[PDB]
Amino acid sequence: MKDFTTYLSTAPVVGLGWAIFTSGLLIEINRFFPDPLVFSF
Amino acid sequence: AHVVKIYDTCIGCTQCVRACPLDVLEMVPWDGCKAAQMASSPRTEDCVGCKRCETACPTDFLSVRVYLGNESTRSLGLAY
Amino acid sequence: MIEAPVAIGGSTVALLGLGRFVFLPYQRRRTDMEVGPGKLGPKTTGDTFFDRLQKPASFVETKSKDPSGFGIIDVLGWGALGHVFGYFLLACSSLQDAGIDAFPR
Amino acid sequence: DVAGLTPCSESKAYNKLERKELKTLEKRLKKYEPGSAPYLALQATKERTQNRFKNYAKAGLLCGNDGLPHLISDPGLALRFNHAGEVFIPTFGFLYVAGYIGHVGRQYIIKSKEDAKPTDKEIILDVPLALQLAFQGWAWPLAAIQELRNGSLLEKDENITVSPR
Amino acid sequence: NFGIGHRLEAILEAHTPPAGGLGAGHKGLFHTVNNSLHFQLGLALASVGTITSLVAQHMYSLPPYAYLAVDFTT
Amino acid sequence: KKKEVGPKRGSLVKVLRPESYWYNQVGKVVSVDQSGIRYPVVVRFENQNYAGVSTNNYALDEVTDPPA
Amino acid sequence: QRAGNFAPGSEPKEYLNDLPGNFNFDPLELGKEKGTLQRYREAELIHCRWAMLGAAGCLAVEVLGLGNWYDAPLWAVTGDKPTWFGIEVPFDIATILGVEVVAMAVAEGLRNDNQDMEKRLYPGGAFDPLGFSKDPKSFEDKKLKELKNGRLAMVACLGFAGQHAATGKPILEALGDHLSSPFFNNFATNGVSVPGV
Amino acid sequence: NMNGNWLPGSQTPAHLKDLKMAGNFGFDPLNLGAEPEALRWYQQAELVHSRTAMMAVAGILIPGLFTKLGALNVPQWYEAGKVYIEGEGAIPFGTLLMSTLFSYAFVEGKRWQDFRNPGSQAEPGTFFGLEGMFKGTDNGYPGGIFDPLGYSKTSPEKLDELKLKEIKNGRLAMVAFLGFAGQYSATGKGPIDNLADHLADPWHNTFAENGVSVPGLSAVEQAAAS
Ligand code: CLA
Ligand code: CLA
Ligand code: CLA
Ligand SMILES: CC(/C=C/C=C(C)/C=C/[C@@]12O[C@]1(C)C[C@@H](O)CC2(C)C)=C\C=C\C=C(C)\C=C\C=C(C)\C=C\[C@@]12O[C@]1(C)C[C@@H](O)CC2(C)C
Ligand SMILES: CC(/C=C/C=C(C)/C=C/[C@@]12O[C@]1(C)C[C@@H](O)CC2(C)C)=C\C=C\C=C(C)\C=C\C=C(C)\C=C\[C@@]12O[C@]1(C)C[C@@H](O)CC2(C)C
Ligand SMILES: CC1=C(/C=C/C(C)=C/C=C/C(C)=C/C=C/C=C(C)/C=C/C=C(C)/C=C/C2=C(C)CCCC2(C)C)C(C)(C)CCC1
Ligand SMILES: CC1=C(/C=C/C(C)=C/C=C/C(C)=C\C=C\C=C(C)/C=C/C=C(C)/C=C/C2=C(C)CCCC2(C)C)C(C)(C)CCC1
Ligand SMILES: CCCCCCCCCCCCO[C@H]1O[C@H](CO)[C@@H](O[C@H]2O[C@H](CO)[C@@H](O)[C@H](O)[C@H]2O)[C@H](O)[C@H]1O
Ligand code: SF4
Repeated sequence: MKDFTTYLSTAPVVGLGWAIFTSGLLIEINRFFPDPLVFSF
Repeated sequence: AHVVKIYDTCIGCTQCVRACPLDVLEMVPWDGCKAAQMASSPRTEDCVGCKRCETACPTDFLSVRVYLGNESTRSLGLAY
Repeated sequence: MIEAPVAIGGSTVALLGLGRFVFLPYQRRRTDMEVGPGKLGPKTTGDTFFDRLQKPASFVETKSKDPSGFGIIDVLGWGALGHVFGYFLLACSSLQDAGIDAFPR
Repeated sequence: DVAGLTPCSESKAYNKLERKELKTLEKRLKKYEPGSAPYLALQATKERTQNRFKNYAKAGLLCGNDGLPHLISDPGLALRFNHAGEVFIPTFGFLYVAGYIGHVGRQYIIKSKEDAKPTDKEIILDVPLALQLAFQGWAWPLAAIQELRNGSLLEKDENITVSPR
Repeated sequence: NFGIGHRLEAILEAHTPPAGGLGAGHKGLFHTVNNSLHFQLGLALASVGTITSLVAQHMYSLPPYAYLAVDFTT
Repeated sequence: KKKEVGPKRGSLVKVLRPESYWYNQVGKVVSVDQSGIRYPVVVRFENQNYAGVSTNNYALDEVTDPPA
Repeated sequence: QRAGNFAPGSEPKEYLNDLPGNFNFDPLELGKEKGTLQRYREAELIHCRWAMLGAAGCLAVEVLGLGNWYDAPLWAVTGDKPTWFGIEVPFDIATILGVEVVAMAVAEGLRNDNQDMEKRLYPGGAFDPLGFSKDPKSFEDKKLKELKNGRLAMVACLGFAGQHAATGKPILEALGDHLSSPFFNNFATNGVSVPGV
Repeated sequence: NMNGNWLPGSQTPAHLKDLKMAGNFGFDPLNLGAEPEALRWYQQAELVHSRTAMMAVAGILIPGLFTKLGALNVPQWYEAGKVYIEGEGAIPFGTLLMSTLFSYAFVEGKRWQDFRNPGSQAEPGTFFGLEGMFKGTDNGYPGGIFDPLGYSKTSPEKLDELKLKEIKNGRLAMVAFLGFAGQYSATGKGPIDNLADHLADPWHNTFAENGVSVPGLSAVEQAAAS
């Protein structure tokens, strides 16, 4: 497990996790707020 | 021909001579290093400038230096 | 309009008086650290024709018969400045009498 | 009405662009039966287009001679004409997030350089430490200016590698 | 060679800001410019390039020659 | 010879050689030659150079204590 | 020897210790060099005297009801005749600019050729006819008073310039507006000095 | 020691564990107060923001409570400036803004000067002979005419208790004013009106019932009610 945990601790795995998290956050924001351009409320 | 210059920072590790593909360098006795060896270039007219001696130098910066210029038949590596 | 002789003559006389009696004490002290002997001073030895052509001639610094150091080179420079100022005043007056107002209203 | 730009609500070409987009959406919509998934998708697209065109209006947006909205750039001019949220506030938010990222990376670099073999920590991330620094960077500008004040933000030039002249 | 004028080296020596803002200032630059032809070459080419860019940016907006604005290809 | 020619072995030193890769950098003293060679101070660095090496020889005048 | 402090508790300046009119100041550490400090001292003194002259002119042109200082040289624009208290002196702009240029040229050339730092600061002699500068204590007190009134004159000249730029009202009408309607007429009610009020 | 723990079972930061500080609860998860001078600046900032908070919250609540009872007829806080600008004898907005901003500039310059050098406002012959009482006692507690009734001239334990009470009501006032702004932006009514709505109908009137506070909750409610 700790060998597997250090494998997930490697740079490409945490990079993939960050990319998935950021892409999902931005996609859900754009879906639930369709076409945001002007900062108004 | 090219110019091969060797400074006092050489440690006499003989790596530049082994990496030389045309037998330009040599080792002479010396007192400025622990190994009591110093690189020399008595056959600099046969050097082509391949900089293989500089690749094998372990000291920081370079204890051996190759300067190009005035290419000849032997310096251009021509078999014709 | 302003007549040309009175304006030009007054401008050049005032500029020459400022050169001789006013700016001359300030002169030869701005050239003290400019072409002085303590610094590089002369710029050419004067060996060949071009080198001695770089060398100053014996006409601008031979003597100063004026009580001050006002040589004829300074006379020419201050007279040129006076002619410039007089022609500037004449030009401004000429633009003024033509019915054109260049000043901000 | 600044920079010779009409507001989107009072504009003319903005309405032409809106009608053109609604017209091509309706032309695509008429090719499907009302009780179909492509019909619902095209209706949702038309609703999103109408909502976007309505929300771009009544927000101070300006467009000039083409109906395409323009963004007022200069602060002060944007502040006094209700255009601060166009670019003045988005760069403030971006500066906050970028400073968050930079401060978190700086903290990770400094805390990872202490132990033996820091390159291993660089290439094999300490995930609990990275997540702890991730949730501790909400006050990045205060910490950054305080390290600037105490001098730990900057390194002396005597200790920095310098290329030969 | 006359008794009046300005020495370039003296102007370069004098224009050193106080309180060590520019260190030694512009001192020693006269011999640097005069001895090095490449310094003058770079300065001349930079100024002439800036002037050429100015010519390009000002000829089209301010046509100095008659019937030049109508000639679009020219 | 009294004391030693160079610094204490294992102590941190700062390289003042401008042409060296590790100029204004801190390294560890491995050995100092007592024979009297030109560059007796052997310094090992954590960060390797472009050639991949991490040890070098320096003279007495190009090594000082690291500032704090 | 210190004349006071512009902010009680600021860090003192060692070089700004024995200078006349020492109110510490200098937050930007300007003029740390002694020669630049002396140049700043003499420049501040002559700016003080010029601001004194200008403030006196602007006040005296208005307390006598002779017009604004802004429209005072307007006779040059309109081609009218110059006036001074009503004398109606017969001079033209050609015969005014030239004489002013040459007179202040000889004046500033004689001032610049002093070659004495204290005399550049305070020449005395022919410029001190009555001469209350004989006693050093009264000399120091009058130096401090001159510096204070000169700084007040500089800020007054800046105030006159800014007030006439923001509003067309003259000096005395602006003063009467500030006393008559203090909370309703000030720099914040112009709409120009403060954008958006 | 410490007054209490904001989060039991959590590791107290080292700079706040042994710190004898008034109103300390170890609430520094971001470690902002690591430096002692930075801690002093943050303490002074907290004190000024707290006094801001209670002054504003009292001025919002007590006139608001009086108008709810009907004794007073002042407006609510979000339109009082608007009606006061439109008064018949109203000073212009810019004049009041810059005048009381300049007055703030005076007191805050004095505060900055006595912070960057403690006791530096007691320089003799500076403020009309009254500058001898301008010397501050501690960080953020000047004293003198700031405490003319002498309530701080007591035992040290009573002084620490008073400081703890001051900072506790101050922090409560910060969250109260933040709530005032937030639920006026959400509901659009006064704080007393919001309290009355929560008292009359607690379930129907809350932050979660409106989509402004939590977006998308109204859609979930409509889907559940469908
Ligand atoms: C670098 C230039 C640039 C810029 C300035 C923009 C900017 C924009 N584009 Mg463009 N775009 C770009 C490059 C760029 N894009 C590129 C290269 C492409 C091609 C891939 C696109 C393709 C593209 C499309 C197809 C669309 C956009 C859209 C947008 C808008 C997105 C706004 C948004 O999502 O809401 C604002 C979103 C946020 C503020 C995100 C929130 C993040 C903060 C930090 C909060 C974090 C969330 C949470 C609260 C954090 C706490 C919880 C957490 C701990 C988990 C905005 C106007 C969309 C739009 O509406 O256009 C007008 C759109 O339709 N763009
Ligand atoms: C959709 C929105 C969007 C996107 C995708 C980007 C994308 C990018 N921006 Mg941009 N930006 C945007 C909107 C956007 N921007 C807006 C709306 C503004 C305001 C008008 C800016 C202003 C801005 C600046 C000023 C800079 C960027 C930079 C960058 C690039 C690298 C950021 C970085 O290093 O990581 C995150 C940041 C770090 C890892 C290090 C922190 C460094 C930041 C910039 C400093 C922040 C604090 C600083 C003290 C504040 C003063 C900034 C200074 C310039 C005055 C990246 C391509 C940077 C760049 O390209 O550099 C080459 C850069 O300097 N952006
Ligand atoms: C978080 C670490 C970090 C920090 C604080 C900086 C800071 C800086 N860099 Mg550097 N940079 C970084 C990472 C970082 N960089 C990486 C990973 C790369 C390789 C892509 C570069 C490549 C780079 C170049 C080529 C240049 C800079 C420059 C700069 C300066 C301008 C500010 C800026 O945003 O530049 C913009 C920076 C970028 C666009 C790089 C962004 C790279 C990724 C997207 C960010 C990495 C974040 C990191 C993974 C977070 C780790 C957190 C940890 C918990 C895991 C500033 C000193 C410029 C300079 O010299 O200015 C004086 C410059 O020319 N940087
Ligand atoms: C304001 C001023 C000087 C201001 C200086 C400042 C802010 C200095 C700033 C700093 O200190 C700080 C803040 C902090 C430090 O770290 C840095 C420095 C840099 C040291 C001078 C005005 C100086 C003003 C002067 C000299 C005014 C002269 C006026 C004259 C001659 C008027 C004449 C006439 O008005 C009449 C009488 C009648 C009219 O009809 C005709 C005319 C001709 C218009
Ligand atoms: C001064 C103040 C408000 C003043 C308002 C005023 C005068 C308003 C004026 C008026 O209303 C009146 C009076 C009456 C009306 O008729 C007119 C108007 C014009 C409407 C608020 C301060 C308000 C201050 C607040 C809310 C501060 C909050 C700080 C927080 C939450 C800090 C938290 C943390 O820092 C910790 C503690 C530790 C870290 O590790 C983590 C984080 C999260 C960073
Ligand atoms: C590498 C090198 C070199 C080179 C360099 C170069 C090449 C440079 C360039 C440079 C450049 C290329 C620059 C430019 C500049 C510019 C400028 C500086 C400009 C200015 C302008 C102005 C100032 C203007 C103003 C105005 C006017 C007049 C009008 C309108 C308005 C205004 C105000 C805007 C050399 C050789 C020296 C040598 C050493 C090294
Ligand atoms: C003899 C003598 C004398 C006398 C002298 C005199 C009297 C003089 C004068 C003089 C004058 C009285 C003048 C002069 C002048 C000079 C000069 C040198 C000039 C110049 C000029 C110029 C250069 C011009 C220019 C121009 C033109 C051409 C055109 C356009 C405009 C202008 C202006 C630019 C005496 C007795 C003392 C002594 C002895 C000797
Ligand atoms: C990753 C994080 C994402 C954000 C948090 C999680 C999602 C929370 C819900 C987000 C959406 C809430 O919805 C809120 O915004 C919508 C944005 O179009 C708006 O939606 C409303 O108005 C739109 C037109 O403008 C209509 O097309 C919608 O049918 C209508 O519901 C409303 O203002 C509100 O319903
Ligand atoms: S490779 Fe370098 S150090 Fe080794 S013997 Fe040759 S010159 Fe000397």
